[PDB]
Amino acid sequence: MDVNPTLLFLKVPVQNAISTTFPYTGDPPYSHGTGTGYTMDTVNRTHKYSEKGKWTTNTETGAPQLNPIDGPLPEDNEPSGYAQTDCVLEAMAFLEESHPGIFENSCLETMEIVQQTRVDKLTQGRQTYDWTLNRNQPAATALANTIEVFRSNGLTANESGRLIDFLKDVMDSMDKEEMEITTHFQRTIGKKKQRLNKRSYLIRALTLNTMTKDAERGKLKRRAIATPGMQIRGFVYFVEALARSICEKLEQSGLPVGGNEKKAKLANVVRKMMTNSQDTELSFTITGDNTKWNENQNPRMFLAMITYITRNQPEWFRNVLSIAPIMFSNKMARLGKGYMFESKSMKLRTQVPAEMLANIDLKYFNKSTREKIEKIRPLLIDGTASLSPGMMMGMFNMLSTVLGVSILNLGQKKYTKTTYWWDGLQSSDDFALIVNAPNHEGIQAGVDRFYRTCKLVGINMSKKKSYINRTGTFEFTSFFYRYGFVANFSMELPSFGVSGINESADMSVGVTVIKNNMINNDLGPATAQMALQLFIKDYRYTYRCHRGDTQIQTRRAFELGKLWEQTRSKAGLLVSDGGPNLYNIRNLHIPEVCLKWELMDEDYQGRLCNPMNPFVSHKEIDSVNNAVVMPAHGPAKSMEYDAVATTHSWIPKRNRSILNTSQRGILEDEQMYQKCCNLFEKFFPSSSYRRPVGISSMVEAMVSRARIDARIDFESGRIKKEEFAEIMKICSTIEELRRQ
Amino acid sequence: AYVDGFEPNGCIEGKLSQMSKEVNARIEPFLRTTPRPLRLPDGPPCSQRSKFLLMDALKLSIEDPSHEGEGIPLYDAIKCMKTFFGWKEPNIIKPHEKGINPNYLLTWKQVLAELQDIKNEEKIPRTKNMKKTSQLKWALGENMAPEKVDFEDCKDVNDLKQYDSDEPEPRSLACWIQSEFNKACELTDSSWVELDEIGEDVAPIEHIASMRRNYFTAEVSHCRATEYIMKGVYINTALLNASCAAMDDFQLIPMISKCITKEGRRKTNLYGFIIKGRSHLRNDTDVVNFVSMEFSLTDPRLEPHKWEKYCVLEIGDMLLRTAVGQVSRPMFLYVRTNGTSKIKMKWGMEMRRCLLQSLQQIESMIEAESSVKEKDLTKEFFENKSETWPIGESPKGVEEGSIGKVCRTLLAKSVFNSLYASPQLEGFSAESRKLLLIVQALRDNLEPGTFDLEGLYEAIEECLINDPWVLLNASWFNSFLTHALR
Amino acid sequence: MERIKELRDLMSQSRTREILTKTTVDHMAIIKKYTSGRQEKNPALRMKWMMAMKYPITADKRIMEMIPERNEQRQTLWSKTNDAGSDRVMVSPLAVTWWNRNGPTTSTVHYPKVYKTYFEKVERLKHGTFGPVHFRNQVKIRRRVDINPGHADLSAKEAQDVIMEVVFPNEVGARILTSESQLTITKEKKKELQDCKIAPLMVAYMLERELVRKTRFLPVAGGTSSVYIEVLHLTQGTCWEQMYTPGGEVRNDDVDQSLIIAARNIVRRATVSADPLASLLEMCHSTQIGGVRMVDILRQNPTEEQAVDICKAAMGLRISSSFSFGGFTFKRTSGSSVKREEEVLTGNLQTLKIRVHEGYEEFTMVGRRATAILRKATRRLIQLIVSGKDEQSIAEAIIVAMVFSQEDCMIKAVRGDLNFVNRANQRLNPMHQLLRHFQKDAKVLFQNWGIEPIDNVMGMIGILPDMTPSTEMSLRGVRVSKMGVDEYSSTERVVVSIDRFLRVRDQRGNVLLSPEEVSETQGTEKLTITYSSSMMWEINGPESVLVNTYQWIIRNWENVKIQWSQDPTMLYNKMEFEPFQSLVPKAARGQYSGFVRVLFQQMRDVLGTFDTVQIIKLLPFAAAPPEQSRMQFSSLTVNVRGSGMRIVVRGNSPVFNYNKATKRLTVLGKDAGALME
Amino acid sequence: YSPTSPSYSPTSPSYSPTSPSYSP
RNA sequence: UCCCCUGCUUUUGC
RNA sequence: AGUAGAAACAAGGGUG
Repeated sequence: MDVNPTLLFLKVPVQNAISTTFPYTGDPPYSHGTGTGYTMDTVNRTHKYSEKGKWTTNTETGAPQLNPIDGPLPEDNEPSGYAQTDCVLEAMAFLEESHPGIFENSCLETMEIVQQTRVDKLTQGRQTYDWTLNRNQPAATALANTIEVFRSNGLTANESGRLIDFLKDVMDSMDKEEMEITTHFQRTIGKKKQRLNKRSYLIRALTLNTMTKDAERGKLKRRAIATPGMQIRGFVYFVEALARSICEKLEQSGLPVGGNEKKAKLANVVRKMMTNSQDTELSFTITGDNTKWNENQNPRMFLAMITYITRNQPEWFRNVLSIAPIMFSNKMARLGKGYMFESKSMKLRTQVPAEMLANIDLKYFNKSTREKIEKIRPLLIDGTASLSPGMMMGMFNMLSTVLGVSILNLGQKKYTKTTYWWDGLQSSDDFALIVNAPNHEGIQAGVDRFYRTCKLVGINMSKKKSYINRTGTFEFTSFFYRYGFVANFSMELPSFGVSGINESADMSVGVTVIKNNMINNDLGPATAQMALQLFIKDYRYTYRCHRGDTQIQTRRAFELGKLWEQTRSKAGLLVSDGGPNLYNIRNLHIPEVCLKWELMDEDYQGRLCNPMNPFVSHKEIDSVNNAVVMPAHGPAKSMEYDAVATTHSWIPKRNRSILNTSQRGILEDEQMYQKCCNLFEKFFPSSSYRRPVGISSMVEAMVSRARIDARIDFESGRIKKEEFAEIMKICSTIEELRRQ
Repeated sequence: AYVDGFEPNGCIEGKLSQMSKEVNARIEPFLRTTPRPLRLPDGPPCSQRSKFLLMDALKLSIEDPSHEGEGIPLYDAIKCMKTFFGWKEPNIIKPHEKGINPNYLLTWKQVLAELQDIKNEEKIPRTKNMKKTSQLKWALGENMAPEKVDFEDCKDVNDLKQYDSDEPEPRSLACWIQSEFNKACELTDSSWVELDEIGEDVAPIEHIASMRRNYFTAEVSHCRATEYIMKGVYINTALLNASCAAMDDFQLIPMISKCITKEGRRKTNLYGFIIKGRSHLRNDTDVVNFVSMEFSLTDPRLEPHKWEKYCVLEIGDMLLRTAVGQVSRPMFLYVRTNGTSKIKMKWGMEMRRCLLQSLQQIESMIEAESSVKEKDLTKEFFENKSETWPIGESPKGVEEGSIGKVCRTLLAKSVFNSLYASPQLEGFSAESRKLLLIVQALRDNLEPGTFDLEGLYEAIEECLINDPWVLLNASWFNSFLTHALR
Repeated sequence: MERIKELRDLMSQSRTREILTKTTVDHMAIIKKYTSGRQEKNPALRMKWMMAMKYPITADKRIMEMIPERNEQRQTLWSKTNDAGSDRVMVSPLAVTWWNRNGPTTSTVHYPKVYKTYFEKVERLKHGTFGPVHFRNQVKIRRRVDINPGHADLSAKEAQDVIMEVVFPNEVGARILTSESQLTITKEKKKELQDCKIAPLMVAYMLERELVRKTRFLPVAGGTSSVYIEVLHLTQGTCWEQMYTPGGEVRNDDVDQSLIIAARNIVRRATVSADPLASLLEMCHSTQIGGVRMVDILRQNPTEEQAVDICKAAMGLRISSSFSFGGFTFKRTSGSSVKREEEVLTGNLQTLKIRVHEGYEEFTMVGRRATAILRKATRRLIQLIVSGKDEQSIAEAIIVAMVFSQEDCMIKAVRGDLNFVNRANQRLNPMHQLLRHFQKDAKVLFQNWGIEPIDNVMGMIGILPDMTPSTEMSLRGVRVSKMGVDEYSSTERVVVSIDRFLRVRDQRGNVLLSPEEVSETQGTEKLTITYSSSMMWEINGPESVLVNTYQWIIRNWENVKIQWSQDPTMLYNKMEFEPFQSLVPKAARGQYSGFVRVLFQQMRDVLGTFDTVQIIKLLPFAAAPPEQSRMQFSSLTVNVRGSGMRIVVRGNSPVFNYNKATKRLTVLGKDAGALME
Repeated sequence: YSPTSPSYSPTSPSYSPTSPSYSP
């Protein structure tokens, strides 16, 4: 007997046992060293798929640029970047015809949004590139640094706080003849002023930081990703808002829908295409995928699409919406960190920065790396590679979805003008297609028509990983439909475990995950109970909070034992405090504190839920009871969990390696900010709940509020005259010190 | 201005007419004679690469009335060592070809000496530090990292060159992995996992869930894969805790597991010892080296290729009592150097979730059958074993097993996925999912069609390089294709 | 006092003085989030790695003077080192446990009030009552449901305004609350939250959670209510249903809606039953609304609706007063009438008998969208005053009024082809048929009604044949005023008798209600309506109907086979096969049924010619009366979503396909179970 | 419930090489 | 060589 | 040596 789990598919259909084909219990592949090789290969591929274009030299950045738009029509099935402007404009016009007023209403909504967006909206990013330091920084830090530099360079158009004002400031800065930056060197903390000419700053503002993507499932080889600077994020935000407004009104668009509604849309489309059609009409489904989605998309085509969408609109709106494609067209990519060289005989290793790859001897590298460097050398400017074609970063996910939806809509019987037709769903680079035709020849004709139209518009269907079959089953972004959407549980297996927020948040998230997988992913009752048991065991081991009854020895065992012996109602203790596990299927939705609020001692209850405890710290409201969880597939999501603010809502410690670098100074600055901000909270209680607005400085509002509150309090009679006089004297002192 | 005054005038149709006819998506019919077996790589046989022995492991056991994680690991190891009489002077049977085997011999001798030193101390600490001897310095990769210098100071070195970034060498499939899986899919006579408590059942659905859970726990607690899960979880937890706590000294970590035998007597078992090296781990992929020495009764000379990375010593003879009588067999020790990263250790501490996977697939399997009979069939599913699924291969033909056997097989598959994680497995699974779906569509006579089947086959094959687990998976897929189209 | 001292010390420094005096209050949002700490990339791995450290937690500096530096076991609890980027100190997990056993105790009385939602959840759960677990196929539809048992119908802006008023009154700004609901909620929260030490931000977040309506796309199979979705993980499963009624005094409106939906479904299903009254009683005694038996609700629920009224009359309870017709309730304010059968010729040249009410009478009509008054004579309407909401409501009201008038001008106005006999030769009420066909199109009806100028009294507006509000001309005896409500509600419950075909007649003998009046609106139940019966899953899709009936045939194949062999008649008239018949085309229904029976007859006369699968596939068709014919049917059609799917008499079919190798039946791609030889 | 397997042979797997009995 | 600092911080987008 | 796989770890910085 040789066991063979694959043979299980002989009886159980694959879709019903698809979870067996997801090896998500093992660690995902990771990137060990530099991403320079992947970035260089991506640039070479991008310039290869559109090599039959027009070569130009940018007059502002002085870098070569490739223009494949309106290039020769493809003659083979290989990927192409030659998108025809007329074809895309025709597709947009037909989409507008099929959904009259879509562009107009979407544009109106976007104009409403644009004038009301604040600059602080850009603080909600993740590791944006920073040109001032030339490195990846958190969104808020990068924005603050850019604002400080602009203010130092006589650019104060963003004082209003509106995002559009910040965009005007960015344009003015790009118009500046010279830029001034501050650099920190330690040899001791020293500050230097660096002057950047127009071309250098222009290249920096169009520069993109490239890295390698890790923890990606289902891929043998790693790939590179890019993050843009603060200059283009503002424009991209408005472009994304407009694209989202357009997509929300399109039934065939799979975004911004996510999860169950996507499955509902797919089921609706399938039933509409199958049941309505007569038995004589053959129907087939393609579960295809698009290859090199982000390499064959041209910013020029998005510029054309945005120009068509914003027709008959105010000039300022058209300009602000169309600037982002312009910035993306003239984009430069940083070549990662560089490489590492090693000498066995001398037993040495060293790091060669990517900036030196322009004029470094080629004897060090191997055949493939040498070929890549030789092929990319012409495009290297100031240590960054010029990349005109493609959408490496893929920030225009929703515009690409709109284009795909337009191509799908081009399949209506009135547009195909023949017996066959097609319809389906498009989400980003993925698509599910359904073709109806009287016979097999008609099905083939419709498939060929769709493929050729996609090639014409610049979308390449990966024939290697796509297949077609009778419209009874299909797959779409790991959602498997077999006469109904069969749930696969493996995809959510990584989510089962100790999240790592804190004791209370982790417990709440674990129970919520179990409940949600019961509701959505068809997790059985017995399996749910066993998952609860396993989660409790893992939680206890991770947080060293085993039951006080047990004699497991840990650093925390002594305190847990003393508490366990001290309390009388041992059933009320929290699992974080060594209490028992009272959870079951019925009460999975009740937070732990409330689940046993009546079984806790009065003293223990008062101690645990004490607002005066030092362990609890509350940031802005949007971060309250909200955590960031990255699934196996897709971007990081925000999960809302139910929990009570207790002593188990602490925050873990921060990384300290920054103390051993030249950037340590910012840490000190950070502390200062917090201090000031904290003092504001003591003065404006509502500040963290709702963001304050005002042109006045901090001290002015602070002193005004202090005087008014002091007078009101003295009038109420709650404070003696001496305290009022002293606070008034200190307020006068503060006001006078404000002037010097 | 051009866009504003633009109107659609047969642009797409004209361009399509202009385009060559070679740009087309021709549908290739997928028939029963179309698919072909996957081409496995050729080369030297693949060698064991797990972090610990799986089927050749041997454990010294002592009856101890303590639950999991209760006793001091060093004391349990010392007691288990005491339980065995019949030691011998170590001598090398199968040496490590690329290593300094005398260093392994001295490492084992030093481990024994340190065990004796702690034994004659009368105070057992939670952790024991091992002396930084030359053999341990070599075996743990001490001072093996090349010095880091600026490029300008070594740009003239003659042999200075880019790191080695070639494709991993290929290895053919070896029959020992199938034997490993068969052993991991078997039933054991002792429980291996003791789950925690949950709230009392108040609803009838909770009672049904509790009954089904009792059945599943009985089926899963007696599986060898569960033993592997517990051993891996304990080893990874200890390794990570030691690495974070004491990251400058060589720590001695015994390999211990707690079980309950069919007579209800608790047992603590020692598999071997692990000595961790310096663990200044910064990146998630940073490697910490350790030396693992595990007891076994398997003679390495039977399958030398399986033990390429191992040095095997003869450390004693054991008088095993069988049913007919007693027999003396040599007791071997497999000593090797391995390494692990923070990410790998972290994913090793969560092996228990593997259970869930199999269990879920099992539960949905029962419910789907119960939905059409309007009665819970779990007890009828695996107390009469009326229903069987094809889960194995034999010379006569396909072999069918009960739902319990299927549960154990899926648990073993998940465990091996956890223990043999690699990008090759990820890629192969992702690419072969499409071929499985195409075959399923063919079986449902849904007129499947492919645009480029050879490309899909190339993508699938490029992921089979040297991993025994993925090679075994590919062989299984070939067998399924053979049986799924006849 | 402390605040101003802290500001003084803050202005003492120079760098801080620069920060405070050169950053605008607007720019705070930028510098407050200014941090060097990157967002966590692997929180699970980071937590596992950090928990092995000595001081993995951060705490406020106050801890330095709140808990001892070292345990009684000489175990250090907190460290002096400051956390990177802040003044917080680094502390061990032990400290937390210390606080949980030696920290300062404080009163906790606002917590149940502040965290009202969670304690509402637990209180609701504790008082709930469970029922039997039903193992049956579950059909879940993905729909947008609102997960918020408690919400005050406020959006983000209104919720924020109320929260600011209650928590941060001095910072509310220019906004002033106007509507009474906001004022009441604010007063309640202010009195309830008075003297609360919990952080204001937590209070605001909990209030937002409690007062904001949230929604989500979920796969639901039962009642779609806030309190039922909250417990969906426990009630609905892949193959089981767990009866459960939350202990939360289910809303009166919710139970009313659920009862209305259940009544419509049961009356619709019983209309096709061989004995509609018997089926009605049986299925009313085997159905539950929100965990409560339907009959109890009927005997205790004072609700008004045609279907629920029919159910009550069948049970033998009191019936609502007035008279329902065309979806409107007429209350006779004054007058009298006598029924007379009159033979008349219809515009389509059809001779028919109609029951006319003699004399002059006055009625007030109440509808869900229109209220009106009608004064009429024998076959001659004197006047109608309508107050419909929209144009279509007024159209329906006027059409119903003039249809009730019994005018011969209406009768002669009929055009085209109209059938007063159902598709299965079921006689239809002429009055209702006229109502339906006039609702289909009334342009010809209006053009044949007449014209009449109006005197412009009290500002009443006229109506034109093209449905426009003319002021100088109006349709004959029609005025539009658009009042609010009728004269007064009617609650004079009366006793009636129910005919064998669910016809409700008055004590005198006047018909009061009929099956044809039931609205066809197929809504979704708010409460979990359990249709516990042999086979009553008609709310599911037709494909679900076919799959479930075939699965039932497979399940009970033993008794089904013995009944078929011995007494096929009792098998044919089963309540279980009727839902299948509802999809078979009516006109051909009999043509199939008898045909199928004939085959069975032959298969009974020839031993050894027993094809099990043939009987399995053809059994559901033979539930209808046999109409004899010599036609040889190769396949039989079933209507699914309006499409005719064919099932072949001989050979495999896509709707019904049984595989011998797997010995398994799949219908429409769904497994129907395993068959036995 | 005591799990069992038809492939479990009572005689072929002698002395349990993984977890044997060696106590003297 | 002792001592001090550091364990995601030159690299994780949408 | 070992981990591992298209590039890395096998400690990295600083001071006397």
